Amino acid sequence: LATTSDHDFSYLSFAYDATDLELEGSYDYVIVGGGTSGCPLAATLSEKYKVLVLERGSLPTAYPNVLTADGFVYNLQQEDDGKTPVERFVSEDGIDNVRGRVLGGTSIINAGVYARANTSIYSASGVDWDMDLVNQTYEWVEDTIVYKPNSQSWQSVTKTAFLEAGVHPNHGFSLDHEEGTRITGSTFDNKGTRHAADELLNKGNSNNLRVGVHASVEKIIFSNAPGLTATGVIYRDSNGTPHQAFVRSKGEVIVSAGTIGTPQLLLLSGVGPESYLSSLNIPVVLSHPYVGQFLHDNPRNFINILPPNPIEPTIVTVLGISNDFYQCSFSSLPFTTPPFGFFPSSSYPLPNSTFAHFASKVAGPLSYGSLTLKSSSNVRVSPNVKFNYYSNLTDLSHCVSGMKKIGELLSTDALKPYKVEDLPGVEGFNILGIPLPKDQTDDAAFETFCRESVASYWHYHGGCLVGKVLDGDFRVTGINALRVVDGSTFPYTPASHPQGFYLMLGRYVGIKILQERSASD
Ligand SMILES: *[C@@H]1O[C@H](CO)[C@@H](O[C@@H]2O[C@H](CO)[C@@H](O[C@@H]3O[C@H](CO)[C@@H](O)[C@H](O[C@@H]4O[C@H](CO)[C@@H](O)[C@H](O)[C@@H]4O)[C@@H]3O)[C@H](O)[C@H]2NC(C)=O)[C@H](O[C@@H]2O[C@@H](C)[C@@H](O)[C@@H](O)[C@@H]2O)[C@H]1NC(C)=O
Ligand SMILES: *[C@@H]1O[C@H](CO)[C@@H](O[C@@H]2O[C@H](CO)[C@@H](O[C@@H]3O[C@H](CO[C@H]4O[C@H](CO)[C@@H](O)[C@H](O)[C@@H]4O)[C@@H](O)[C@H](O)[C@@H]3O)[C@H](O)[C@H]2NC(C)=O)[C@H](O[C@@H]2O[C@@H](C)[C@@H](O)[C@@H](O)[C@@H]2O)[C@H]1NC(C)=O
Ligand SMILES: Cc1cc2nc3c(=O)[nH]c(=O)nc-3n(C[C@H](O)[C@H](O)[C@H](O)COP(=O)(O)OP(=O)(O)OC[C@H]3O[C@@H](n4cnc5c(N)ncnc54)[C@H](O)[C@@H]3O)c2cc1C
Ligand SMILES: *[C@@H]1O[C@H](CO)[C@@H](O[C@H]2O[C@H](CO)[C@@H](O)[C@H](O)[C@H]2NC(C)=O)[C@H](O)[C@H]1NC(C)=O
Ligand SMILES: *[C@@H]1O[C@H](CO)[C@@H](O)[C@H](O)[C@H]1NC(C)=O
Repeated sequence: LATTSDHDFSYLSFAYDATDLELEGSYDYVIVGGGTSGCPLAATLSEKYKVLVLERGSLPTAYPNVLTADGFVYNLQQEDDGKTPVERFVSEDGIDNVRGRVLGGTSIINAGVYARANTSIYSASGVDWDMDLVNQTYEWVEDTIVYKPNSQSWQSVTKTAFLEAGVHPNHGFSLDHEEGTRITGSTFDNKGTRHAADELLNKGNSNNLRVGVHASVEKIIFSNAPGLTATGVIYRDSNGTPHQAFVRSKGEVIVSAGTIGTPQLLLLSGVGPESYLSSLNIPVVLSHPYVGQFLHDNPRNFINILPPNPIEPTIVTVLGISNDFYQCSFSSLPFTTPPFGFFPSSSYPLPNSTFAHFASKVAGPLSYGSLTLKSSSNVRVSPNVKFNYYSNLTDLSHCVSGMKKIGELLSTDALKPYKVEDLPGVEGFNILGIPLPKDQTDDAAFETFCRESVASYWHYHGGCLVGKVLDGDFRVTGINALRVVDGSTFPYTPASHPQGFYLMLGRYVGIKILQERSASD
């Protein structure tokens, strides 16, 4: 764990605007996307080799409010002008969502909750994990940007409700994803300063690592067939000028553009379903049927209460973990401008007083959709994505159980003081939005609630799965010098909150690559 301090921007010494980067550069490794996995991956590789990270967004300093906990909602409320750190999008299901567009990636705009992955998920992942390395990597990340949170009144109230509602056992303070209630770590420190993946760049070698911002990577360049090999990438700067970055012998291009960005770049580069690419006149480098397939987004269902007596804003630290759903509560100040993605659509009531958001995330999820291009040539145009929420009925069954548990929390002595009326059961609260069914035994009513009030938990993943597009070493099959390392690689969420796993993944693969190079020397 780290100790409270200012956000470390020492890496700014080797950060350049794409306009200032050479038109044609040569490096050992080129990483597309300076995000959650991308930054630690880049820093790790820079320990011995020349690395170039290309990020489409700005430096965090360009948007000060991404640096504090008090700015979380603010960033989501800001209008998307194409340059802001929060890029807005709407799934084909009709659910509002957002993704990061800034150095540090989505770790720069998230809710800060930090958890280590469920220790039982490594065996069925399709990857043979070096667990000693995994834990060493978690420690490396934690010692830099993870903190033990201060106590917060509302989070403590939530903890009492979870324990009263049977979410057992109590783990006290713990970073591990385990069934029960606990206070976990946060990437926000004790003064409210946000720490993120960009700071992991400081762990790299300042003489071997170079970061390019405002760099839009449009295509991966490949050698002639057979024996296809990625040779570099083409990126464009703010002046519309295209640049090229190539990789040297034994070097590699690694895509860490995220669940949305990675499949998009692969498709635009000619790596994807043959008939799909040909239908758009995109030359096929290699037919890869599953690029953009198996996109998963865990549904978020919730209940907003408006306490008669004001509660204070808090950062999420208390988690109530069940095997099929994960829960927590967020307390916030009122607002007239809605934070995009918080509520599923723009037609939702606004809170004019403080409120508490009780959220429930379905595990998995089992349901999935796909990603397709909206533009066959412009990487700056968001891809179309559909998640097919609740297409798998087991996900729905878990939502029902999860919302019934929320019903239990609302019926605890712990939450009684926050009701406006003495009403029994889950009744008596001033609710903002769709209320829970009164009858806690009416499954059909809960299914309707689940379907009509669903929102995104923003933990979407998949699209370039290990075993479908990648091999156990994260290499894109059929192509040399090309890997994918970010949230697009697995079908199920690693924990209630995935950033910990994705941060770890970046350095983990980085070390595996260095170990491979060491053996090849
Ligand atoms: C919602 O998600 C659930 C959970 O994932 C789906 O249910 C699972 O569906 C799987 C099939 O896609 C089942 O796996 C099969 O199970 C049988 C029985 O054990 C097994 O024989 C199959 O194995 C085959 O043979 C080899 C093994 O000897 C194997 O190497 C082959 O590759 C081949 O698979 C295979 O493992 C799961 O058992 C099942 N889980 C549960 C708990 O039911 C569900 O899928 C639907 O419902 C299923 C019951 C089944 O009818 C399936 O066809 C349906 O699609 C998902 N629902 C939806 C709408 O997709
Ligand atoms: C990689 O890191 C993980 C954690 O992310 C290691 O797993 C942890 O290992 C520690 C040390 O063995 C465990 O701590 C002990 O836990 C027991 C039981 O705690 C549980 O039950 C009590 C109730 O009695 C609850 O209060 C707790 O909250 C918890 O639910 C406790 O009695 C001891 O005093 C220690 O605190 C820890 O539980 C465990 N966490 C998880 C999620 O597994 C992992 O270590 C390996 O696996 C564990 C289970 C042991 O077998 C170790 O010997 C292994 O090394 C580590 N892996 C590696 C390779 O180092
Ligand atoms: C609002 C919100 C709140 C969240 N809250 C939490 C939380 O509290 N705890 C938690 O654990 N998780 C949380 N998450 C999820 C977690 O933050 C993400 O799952 C994780 O950051 C994803 O990491 P990634 O590396 O895959 O992608 P990203 O961090 O998004 O990184 C991909 C990077 O690639 C860049 N990029 C994309 N395309 C291109 C291109 N063509 N050229 C150049 N650069 C490109 C992007 O700008 C971005 O910086 C939240 C997510 C959201 C959106
Ligand atoms: C941790 O990960 C495991 C493995 O993915 C999850 O699944 C286990 O628990 C389920 C619920 O009881 C069982 O039905 C599964 O058979 C079992 N899977 C295996 C192979 O062990 C587990 O639910 C996760 N735990 C939490 C708290 O999320
Ligand atoms: C504000 O709160 C009052 C409660 O007195 C409620 O009647 C009203 O609808 C709310 N207004 C908005 C815009 O949320």
